[PDB]
Amino acid sequence: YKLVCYYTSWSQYREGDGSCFPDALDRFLCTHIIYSFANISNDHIDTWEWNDVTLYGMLNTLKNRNPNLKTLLSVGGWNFGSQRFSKIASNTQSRRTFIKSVPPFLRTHGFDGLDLAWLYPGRRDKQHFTTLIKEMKAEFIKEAQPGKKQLLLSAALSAGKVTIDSSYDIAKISQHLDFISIMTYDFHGAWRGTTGHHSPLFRGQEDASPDRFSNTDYAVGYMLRLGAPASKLVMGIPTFGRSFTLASSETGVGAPISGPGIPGRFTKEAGTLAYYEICDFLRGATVHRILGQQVPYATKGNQWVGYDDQESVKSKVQYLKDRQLAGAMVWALDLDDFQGSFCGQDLRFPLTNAIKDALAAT
Amino acid sequence: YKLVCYYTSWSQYREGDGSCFPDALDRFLCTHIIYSFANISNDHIDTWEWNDVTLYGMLNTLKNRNPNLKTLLSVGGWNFGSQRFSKIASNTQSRRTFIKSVPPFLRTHGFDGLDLAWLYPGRRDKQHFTTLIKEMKAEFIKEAQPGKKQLLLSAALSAGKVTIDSSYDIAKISQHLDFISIMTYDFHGWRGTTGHHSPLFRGQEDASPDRFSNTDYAVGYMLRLGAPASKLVMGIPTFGRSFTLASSETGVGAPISGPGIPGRFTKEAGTLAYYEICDFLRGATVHRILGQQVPYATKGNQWVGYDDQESVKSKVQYLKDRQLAGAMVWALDLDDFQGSFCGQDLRFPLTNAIKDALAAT
Ligand SMILES: *[C@@H]1O[C@H](CO)[C@@H](O[C@@H]2O[C@H](CO)[C@@H](O)[C@H](O)[C@H]2NC(C)=O)[C@H](O)[C@H]1NC(C)=O
Ligand SMILES: *[C@@H]1O[C@H](CO)[C@@H](O[C@@H]2O[C@H](CO)[C@@H](O)[C@H](O)[C@H]2NC(C)=O)[C@H](O)[C@H]1NC(C)=O
Ligand SMILES: Clc1ccc(C[C@H]2CCCN2C2CCN(c3ccccn3)CC2)cc1
Ligand SMILES: Clc1ccc(C[C@H]2CCCN2C2CCN(c3ccccn3)CC2)cc1
Ligand SMILES: [Cl-]
Repeated sequence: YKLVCYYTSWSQYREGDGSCFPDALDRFLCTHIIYSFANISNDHIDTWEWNDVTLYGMLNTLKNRNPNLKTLLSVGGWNFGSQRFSKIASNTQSRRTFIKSVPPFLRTHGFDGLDLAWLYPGRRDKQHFTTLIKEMKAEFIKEAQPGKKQLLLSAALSAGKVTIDSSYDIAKISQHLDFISIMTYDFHGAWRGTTGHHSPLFRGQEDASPDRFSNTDYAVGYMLRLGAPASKLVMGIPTFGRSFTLASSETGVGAPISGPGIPGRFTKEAGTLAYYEICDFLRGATVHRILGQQVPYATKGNQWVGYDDQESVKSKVQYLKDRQLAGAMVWALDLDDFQGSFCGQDLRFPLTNAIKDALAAT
Repeated sequence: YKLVCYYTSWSQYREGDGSCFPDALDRFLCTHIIYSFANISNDHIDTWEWNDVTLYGMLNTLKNRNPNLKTLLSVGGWNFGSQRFSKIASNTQSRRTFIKSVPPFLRTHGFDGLDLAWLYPGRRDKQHFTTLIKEMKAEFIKEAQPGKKQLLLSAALSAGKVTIDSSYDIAKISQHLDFISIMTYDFHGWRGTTGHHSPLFRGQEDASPDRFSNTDYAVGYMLRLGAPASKLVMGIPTFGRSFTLASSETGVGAPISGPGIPGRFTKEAGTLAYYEICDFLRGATVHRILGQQVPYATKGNQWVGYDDQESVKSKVQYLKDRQLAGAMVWALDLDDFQGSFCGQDLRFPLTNAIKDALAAT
């Protein structure tokens, strides 16, 4: 089973124990670690952070004691110009030079492959996307033609029905990508102005949601339906939760909200919490397991957060193995309790270790 | 059969032949004409346009030479803060004041009843809605007790399953409403694609985003939920919803970049009055959607779904099969009231089609 785990470069900047560097990662924990994100410097694959070239090294020396560990470089992101991905994907010369430039970069900095993180291609850029991947795979074979171990190519694809419809030719692109990663989180299935879980496994209660689309189960099934082979499907499990400030006093799913949750001390972004911040939050909080969705939320005062714990990630890995998917994708390593200092037991990476155990178990 | 027809006061302001006043309304066309909309101010029902009293009189004059015609005043609309209506309905004092104020107002200005057009009650408002409808119906009963012709009470209810589930207690409120007008248009059925806003049936199954975005599902659902057929009036639009096409695909589900170009008179992107559509049909190609029994028109990069005489004949046939109370029309001023744009100088071609289709056997 594949275990694809993202590391974010900007996570190096968090205060105190929140600071995460590629040397703090377990080299046996994941099968695939994806550095995010690499930039586009006018049609060339460039670096993003000043010390990227350094952290690249910091990550890839983890391959010294583990050979089967494979690393990829994610180009794109969401704070990256989407139009600055389109205008570079629609001109033939631009695509040519970028594709030619990717393999020398990946070899210079010791990456095993490339991960496409375009969030998100429009309708006007759907077809181009396809051909992009088609050519991006092609050159790779050429680069590996002189008896070299060929580079990997992956794409992180949206899990919302509208976006998959408007941007992906899943059937065609599934033959050229080594694996696809379904971002089965950040769902917005809650009633307007009400609490809801951003990563439910199933729909759960029928009349407590507008659509049966905003959940992991439907997204995985739809992906399979549109031609993606399960052998190349990696299901995303979040090591973060989405939070709200309760407006009235109710605290169940569908309770009114006055806005996003209070920011975490380290991640500092309203409406989100890292799992270790959640473990802090759990002190004095009440945990409820949403019956139909197989995932927990925690409430405490006027705060409400939907997240994943060891139990729920075990359930998600079970759903994965049933569907005979390729494995699990984790966003992201630096959001798990990587230091082990928040969720007790002095144990590092509790969520990702639960995922790996559940994958290896029988 | 009831024929409920809405007149909108703001149509008085449209340019040229689009200007529509109540004296342009055929006094024999409909069985009920509802004036839209009335305001709520200081928890009293009140006028909205500066000349509402005059226009009330122009409308209620049509009863002199036609005693059988009834008129109602519609309170609400979509430019009325549902926040406000919620405050009035939940606050007991505001609610009682509004209720007490309605009958003297309707009597003073010559109306036969009230139409409730709260668009829309929230989840938290559903029960409030019921209470309102109940107590209002009681007040009328009290005001009419000494041998008076009781005021009517009606409501315009969404045809959207989600809205119906969160907002209305159909079985309770249909006990007190004299009729329910179900707004079977403006249907939201896949993003970025053309689609008919008032299809009769679901049509081709794999071309439908869902099962509930059509007239037939809404009618059957509100029947299922306890609304009697004898109290159900089915909405038929004299307008079309328009899109601007992104490609050479012109069928149902073709990609779009946004709402259609505004009409010359109605000046609202994504909508077109029926007489505007008649102007648009000149040089256009019309396709009847097989499964959905409604037409759409296309020309250049423009695509509009709407109703014509054939489709409203079919919709009337449906509602008669279902033994409903009749048809509701939004709106009189969007039909070709001048008779100039469509047909052969026939006034109200769509509404007259509906009326004749109701009259047949
Ligand atoms: C990522 O690459 C883009 C494209 O080269 C960079 O965007 C440029 O930013 C500079 C400074 O803000 C501007 O003067 C240029 O006009 C931008 N160029 C384009 C094409 O948009 C961006 O600086 C790079 N980001 C990082 C972190 O390296
Ligand atoms: C409908 O009635 C409401 C409620 O009184 C009116 O809202 C007020 O409008 C005045 C005039 O500008 C404002 O100064 C007040 O602040 C508004 N009050 C509230 C509570 O919103 C509204 O103007 C009336 N509309 C019409 C067309 O008569
Ligand atoms: Cl505490 C915290 C935790 C998480 C976030 C960011 C989340 C929430 C908003 C969007 N964001 C997701 C992350 C994964 N997304 C992916 C995944 C894989 C590949 C590419 N993009 C893109 C959107 C901020 C603060
Ligand atoms: Cl040319 C033109 C034609 C029609 C419109 C308005 C349509 C379209 C958007 C919403 N709107 C409907 C009409 C009927 N609606 C009703 C019906 C009955 C009772 C109460 N409200 C409320 C929503 C604008 C311009
Ligand atoms: Cl149902």
